[PDB]
Amino acid sequence: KTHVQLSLPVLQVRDVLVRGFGDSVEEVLSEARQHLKDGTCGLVEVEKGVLPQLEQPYVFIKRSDAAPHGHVMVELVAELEGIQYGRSGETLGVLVPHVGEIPVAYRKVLLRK
Repeated sequence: KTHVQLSLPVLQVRDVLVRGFGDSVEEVLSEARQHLKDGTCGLVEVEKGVLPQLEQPYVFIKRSDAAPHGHVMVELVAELEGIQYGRSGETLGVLVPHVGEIPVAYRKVLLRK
């Protein structure tokens, strides 16, 4: 399937134990996709002061269209030193590994895979 329905746990930035996916744009996109498939991916909602508390490269989920079954259609865009790899819509948040942090909410997305 080109798309997969996922329910992503929304984590508070100060709770996150593993603050990124790796060391290159290509590695973080790879790892983010693997964690999304394995159900071990969390989402941090971006506000003032969140991104400096996380590790670059960043992986964003961005709205790819205007929402089947409640699920917003999203795709992945990486960012390293102010350059983005991918082009998409509004940021829904930044992806991080989930290692058992308690979420504040869930975000239903349809991920272009």
